[PDB]
Amino acid sequence: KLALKTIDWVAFGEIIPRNQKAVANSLKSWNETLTSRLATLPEKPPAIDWAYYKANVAKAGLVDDFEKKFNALKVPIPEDKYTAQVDAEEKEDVKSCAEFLTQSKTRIQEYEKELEKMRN
Amino acid sequence: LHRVYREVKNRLDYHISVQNMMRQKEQEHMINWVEKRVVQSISAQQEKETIAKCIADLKLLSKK
Repeated sequence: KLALKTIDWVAFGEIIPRNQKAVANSLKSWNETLTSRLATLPEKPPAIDWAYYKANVAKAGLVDDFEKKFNALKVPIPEDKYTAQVDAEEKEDVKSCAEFLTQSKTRIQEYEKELEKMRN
Repeated sequence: LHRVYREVKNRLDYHISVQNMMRQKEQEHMINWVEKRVVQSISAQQEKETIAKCIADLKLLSKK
C-alpha cells in the first residue's frame, strides 16, 4: 500500500509562473497517465497452474525446478534514487517561503501603521 | 513481476506448443502412411480385385 500526498489541482494551477506552465502541464498528464496505468496494472500477475504444466510435460522435474525457482525468487524493488525534489523544495522555501513572506509581513505592517495615522 | 510471469509461462507454453506440433506431424505421416499401404493392397493383391466386383455389385441392388 502507497502513501500519496493528496492534491488539489486548482491550487496547483494557481502556483505556476507562466514561463513554467509547460512543465506543470506535463507534470499533470504524467500523473493522470500514471494513475490510469495503476488502475489497470494488477499488484501481482495471475498465478501459474503448475499442476497442469507438471501434468503436460516431458523433460523431468523442469516444472518442479521452475515452480521452486519461481517462488523464492525475490524481484528487486527499484531504488528511489529520484527524490532530489525534497531538495529543490527546501530550496524554494529559502526562496519563496521566508524571503517573500518576511517582506510581505513588513509591508502589511507599514500599511497598517499608515492606516494608524489616518485614524487621527 | 508481470515480466517474470510472461517469460516463465512463455518457456512453459513452448514445450506444449512443441509437443503438440510433434504429435500432429507424426500422426500426419501416420494416417498418411495408411494411404500408401492401401494403394499397395489393391494394386497388388490380385485377391483385392475379387473384393472389388464384390462390395460393388451390392450397389445396383440396394438402390432399386
